Amino acid sequence: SPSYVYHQF
Amino acid sequence: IQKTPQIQVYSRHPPENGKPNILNCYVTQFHPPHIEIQMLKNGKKIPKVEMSDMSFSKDWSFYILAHTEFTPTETDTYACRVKHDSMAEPKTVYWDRDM
Amino acid sequence: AGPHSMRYFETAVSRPGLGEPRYISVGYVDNKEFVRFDSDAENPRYEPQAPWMEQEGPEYWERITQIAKGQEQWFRVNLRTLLGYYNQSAGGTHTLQWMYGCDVGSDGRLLRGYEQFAYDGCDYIALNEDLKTWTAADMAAQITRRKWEQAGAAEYYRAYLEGECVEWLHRYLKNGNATLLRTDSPKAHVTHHPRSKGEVTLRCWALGFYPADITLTWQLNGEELTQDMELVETRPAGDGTFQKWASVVVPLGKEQNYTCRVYHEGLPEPLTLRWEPP
Repeated sequence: SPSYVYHQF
Repeated sequence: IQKTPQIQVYSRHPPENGKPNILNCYVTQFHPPHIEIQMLKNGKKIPKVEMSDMSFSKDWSFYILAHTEFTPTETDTYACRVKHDSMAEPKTVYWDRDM
Repeated sequence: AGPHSMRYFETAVSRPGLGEPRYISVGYVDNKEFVRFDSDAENPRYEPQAPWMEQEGPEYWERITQIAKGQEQWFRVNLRTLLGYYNQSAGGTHTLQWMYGCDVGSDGRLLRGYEQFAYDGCDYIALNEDLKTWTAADMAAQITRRKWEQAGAAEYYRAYLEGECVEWLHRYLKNGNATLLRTDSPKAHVTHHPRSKGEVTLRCWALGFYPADITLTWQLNGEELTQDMELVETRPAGDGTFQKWASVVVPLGKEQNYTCRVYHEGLPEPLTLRWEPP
């Protein structure tokens, strides 16, 4: 299952 | 930055004149992902070219497989013409049944 | 061929003035594509790219499709952010790529994890193998790096990688192990082509093999020959199998001293073959 980066650049 | 496409033109099955087959144009190692791919028969666009969905590899370069149905013949020439920003000119690779 | 793997390749391309950025996410188990999402679809959702994935229920697809929407957000936002960090004009097309996932060993535990990012095809930021530190390619990436060290992002990713990535991989393996753990040994043959005065080209063909992991080498008098050996990239036949060839230039009349070696996990014994006339 794919997931989120969650954190921003 | 721009990466120049690498093109292989080849058949799915060992070529046999008169016997239906699949012609592949496998294009790799290019960036940006925008690309145009035409498959040619005797210098003319094959109107039914099925293009796989683009992915990219572990080096970030993109790849894609264009394919169409064809029937190898003693006289028909097949090719793949590719247009990309890395290239000033479109690149044509002819099908060589020895490669 | 090695440890089992689950990998995701996600990419977003901005198209200024032509609407939303295009977003594509592709999933691979053991290098086989099994799941795909494209934003330019009529009904953008994750679709099976493997028959053993239609064993999954309705809730699965809707859930991961939701994840896809969230990801689209993230990608658009950070596309714009990077436009910021690199001081670039807003009407250009740019690419943002994310690659991530897990290699697991025979025990079933995390062997290797991946979290990497590229902008315009060039490395941006990558989780080191310790799964604790970041490699940042340039100054623009250092910002994100300080930001992410401050936020403890590495622990979050490490937790996902050691945890559910592996569990999902195990699950998938369990569903598709009949088709994933299958081998197709290559059919090998050698062709002969005139090349120049006294010189011929010998070409070793390996056709119809699965998986794609293969080694082709030449041999002069039983000894490995790779010097000036031309290797093409393993290419898809389009039916699930692969092709590869390897060529050498050889003196005319001396072709009998050369042998081609094919190594593939489908073969019980390696293939050794030569140019067989007539």
